[PDB]
Amino acid sequence: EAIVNAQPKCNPNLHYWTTQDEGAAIGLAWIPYFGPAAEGIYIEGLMHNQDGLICGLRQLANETTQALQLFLRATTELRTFSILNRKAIDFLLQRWGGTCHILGPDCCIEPHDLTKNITDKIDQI
Amino acid sequence: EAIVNAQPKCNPNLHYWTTQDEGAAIGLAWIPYFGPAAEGIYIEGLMHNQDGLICGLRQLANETTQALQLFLRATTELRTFSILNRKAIDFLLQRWGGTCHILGPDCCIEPHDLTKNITDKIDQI
Amino acid sequence: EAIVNAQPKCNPNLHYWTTQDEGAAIGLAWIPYFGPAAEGIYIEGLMHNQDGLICGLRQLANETTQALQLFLRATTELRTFSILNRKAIDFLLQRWGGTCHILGPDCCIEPHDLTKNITDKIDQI
Ligand SMILES: *[C@@H]1O[C@H](CO)[C@@H](O[C@@H]2O[C@H](CO)[C@@H](O[C@@H]3O[C@H](CO[C@H]4O[C@H](CO)[C@@H](O)[C@H](O[C@H]5O[C@H](CO)[C@@H](O)[C@H](O)[C@@H]5O)[C@@H]4O)[C@@H](O)[C@H](O[C@H]4O[C@H](CO)[C@@H](O)[C@H](O)[C@@H]4O)[C@@H]3O)[C@H](O)[C@H]2NC(C)=O)[C@H](O)[C@H]1NC(C)=O
Ligand SMILES: *[C@@H]1O[C@H](CO)[C@@H](O[C@@H]2O[C@H](CO)[C@@H](O[C@@H]3O[C@H](CO[C@H]4O[C@H](CO)[C@@H](O)[C@H](O[C@H]5O[C@H](CO)[C@@H](O)[C@H](O)[C@@H]5O)[C@@H]4O)[C@@H](O)[C@H](O[C@H]4O[C@H](CO)[C@@H](O)[C@H](O)[C@@H]4O)[C@@H]3O)[C@H](O)[C@H]2NC(C)=O)[C@H](O)[C@H]1NC(C)=O
Ligand SMILES: *[C@@H]1O[C@H](CO)[C@@H](O[C@@H]2O[C@H](CO)[C@@H](O[C@@H]3O[C@H](CO[C@H]4O[C@H](CO)[C@@H](O)[C@H](O[C@H]5O[C@H](CO)[C@@H](O)[C@H](O)[C@@H]5O)[C@@H]4O)[C@@H](O)[C@H](O[C@H]4O[C@H](CO)[C@@H](O)[C@H](O)[C@@H]4O)[C@@H]3O)[C@H](O)[C@H]2NC(C)=O)[C@H](O)[C@H]1NC(C)=O
Repeated sequence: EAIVNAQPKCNPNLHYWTTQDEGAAIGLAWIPYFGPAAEGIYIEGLMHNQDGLICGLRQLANETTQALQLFLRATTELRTFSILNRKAIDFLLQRWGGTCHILGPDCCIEPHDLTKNITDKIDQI
Repeated sequence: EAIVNAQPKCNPNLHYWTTQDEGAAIGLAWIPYFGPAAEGIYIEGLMHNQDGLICGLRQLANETTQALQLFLRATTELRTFSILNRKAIDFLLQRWGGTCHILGPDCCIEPHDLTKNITDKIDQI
Repeated sequence: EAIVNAQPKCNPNLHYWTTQDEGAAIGLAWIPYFGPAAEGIYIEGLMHNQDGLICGLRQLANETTQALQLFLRATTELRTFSILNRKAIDFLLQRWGGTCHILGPDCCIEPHDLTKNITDKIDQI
């Protein structure tokens, strides 16, 4: 399903902040006693609207809210951290949750090299 | 392992309540400020004892308690939400955690279409 | 990457304590009301330095600390329980996250039995 930014305006540049699970710690800065405070753990980046991604991302986050709010209403967890790991499991289940019938449309097995390697095995005669 | 209901009685109908992660929100009812209270998020259903499922389910929940209690004794989490996602990971690991030897009993790959498609490739001569 | 114990000393024996998710409960000891207190849920074992595992394990835990501390700095969870389940998902994603090209180095499918079973199918003539 396509994404159409229907917002009054779009800031086409995303000046973002985030963290990294393993920065390049210099010396003892990785030790919590010596490391940065809560305010100094962030990295920054700047992404422009190539492929209309930024304006599409703003619209996607807007459209996601209804389903996300309905999900949070139905969970008893106070803080939800598992949405992404859940997507990864459903990703694997939708491809490998059942028997993989080679050449079927829902089986992500490419047997081309196997077939030729077996095909050219008869090329002795 | 089969399930034998050994309870003094069995209520053969399951009038159940649950939630749905995405109901058919009408208008602004998905917005938490406008939506239902904690008491009005539930849906209901009624399931009868077809295939003896309800009486078997009551016995299964009874038999599950020992293993479930022993699991909860050994975990340090105050609230456990991960039992089902854990089953899904172990489900995938038991089938795809190692090399899939085609035609072996523990490899869920059906190569039938591949074999015939290669077999009838020799039917030119 | 190899592990070289660079510690001042190594205790080459690991007298360890842990729990088991399902011990052999005798009678009603699995019932929390009747079972052991928090102090009596532990089992013990003793492992010696076969294959240099114990001294290697002490060095590994030492070397793990920097990456583990940097990970904990970047997470907003107060208590992290998901590192191992995360490794299991990444384990499956690195092998089955994309199309499995048979005979490729990143596809863990062994088609040997399939090939011979197809090869000796031509042995009628
Ligand atoms: C995702 O993105 C969409 C689109 O941007 C967001 O939609 C907005 O939804 C809210 C409802 O939650 C709307 O609020 C209502 O606004 C009306 C009128 O607002 C007027 O002023 C706006 C500010 O300038 C303007 O943008 C509006 O323009 C459009 O819409 C009108 C139709 O109303 C249309 O004729 C125009 O041509 C524009 O297309 C509009 O001029 C206001 O009257 C509402 O108030 C009543 O209802 C609420 C209950 O919802 C009640 O509390 C009030 O007391 C009052 O009774 C209400 O405030 C908002 O206007 C929408 N914005 C747009 C641009 O459509 C959506 O919210 C985003 N989702 C998330 C999760 O962020
Ligand atoms: C899963 O399902 C099973 C089966 O329904 C549940 O098993 C029950 O286990 C508990 C133990 O935790 C039992 O409690 C004990 O009951 C005895 C005697 O109970 C009598 O009265 C019952 C109520 O009517 C009746 O059902 C019983 O009937 C059967 O059993 C007797 C053998 O005792 C047999 O002869 C009959 O023919 C029936 O087959 C029985 O008539 C009671 O004396 C016990 O008390 C002592 O011990 C406890 C410690 O456990 C102590 O605290 C007391 O002070 C006292 O010293 C105890 O109360 C219960 O009887 C079992 N029910 C059945 C039907 O077998 C099991 O609990 C379920 N699991 C979960 C997690 O829910
Ligand atoms: C993983 O394993 C490694 C190796 O065991 C651990 O490394 C240790 O790192 C800490 C830093 O966090 C070091 O602390 C510093 O120690 C110096 C000097 O210590 C002296 O005394 C030690 C105790 O007997 C001895 O082991 C040391 O020996 C070696 O190192 C010297 C070089 O210094 C070398 O010449 C020798 O031949 C040995 O190889 C040494 O004799 C001390 O001066 C430091 O103090 C200053 O700096 C700190 C800031 O870090 C500051 O707070 C102080 O006030 C002071 O200004 C500091 O205490 C420790 O010595 C290292 N140990 C070894 C054996 O190398 C590492 O910690 C482990 N990781 C985890 C997570 O556990």
